[PDB]
Amino acid sequence: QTVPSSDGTPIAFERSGSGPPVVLVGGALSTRAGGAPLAERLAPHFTVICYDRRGRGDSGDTPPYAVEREIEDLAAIIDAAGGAAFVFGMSSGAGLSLLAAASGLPITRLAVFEPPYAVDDSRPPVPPDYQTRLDALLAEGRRGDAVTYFMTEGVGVPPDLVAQMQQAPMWPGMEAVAHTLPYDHAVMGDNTIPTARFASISIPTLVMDGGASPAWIRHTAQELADTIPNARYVTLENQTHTVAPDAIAPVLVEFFT
Ligand SMILES: [Cl-]
Repeated sequence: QTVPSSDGTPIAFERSGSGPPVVLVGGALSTRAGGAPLAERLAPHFTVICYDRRGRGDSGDTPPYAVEREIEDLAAIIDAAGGAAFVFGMSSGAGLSLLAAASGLPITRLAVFEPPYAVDDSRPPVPPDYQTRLDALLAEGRRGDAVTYFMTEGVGVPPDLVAQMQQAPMWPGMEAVAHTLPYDHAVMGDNTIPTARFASISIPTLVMDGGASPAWIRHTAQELADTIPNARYVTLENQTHTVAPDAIAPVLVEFFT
């Protein structure tokens, strides 16, 4: 189904399961499909809502883009969930979720995985021309190259892993929503943490990283779990690069219940 955001944009979503509501918020290049495997593991415990962020999947889009519009989208989805919910945010979706929490949305418990803020030099510098170059690639219709650029220069993934992603079934779906990469850049700002705002988040919070996280992601996670007063920091037990639903779900079930 869809629900209208404040600006009229139809936001597509699906519900499954039973129990208290959980909203899954996806990151860069995600659509609602991305959360489906996790949602299915959570469904025995929670009513889970997965949704397409604006400009993706079955959702519409209403220019001009503003981060506030995506906070309003999430507000509409939390309303679809009943008016308040637990939230799990992934990657840049964790940034959006933290901003939404700081803005006063009715998020009752918050879990975030690998929010891609930067707190130290162990993260490679993002090129100063990142926004300009990303826009240029998109304007030429080089969607694949835009994704490659985001992964290598935006979030510091080594070229070998990115080339492997290009061979995976995931890649065409990412290309299809590459025009939203500037939206995630806007959500994340310059990757610095808005400490004053996040320190004001009072709800129970869980910050997670994975066994293959780069050092800079660990440091960010540690700092967020210190800045947010009621936060814990968990490193997941994934045994390869890919974090599977069963590495995340039990931790979420424990934290949310
Ligand atoms: Cl391309």
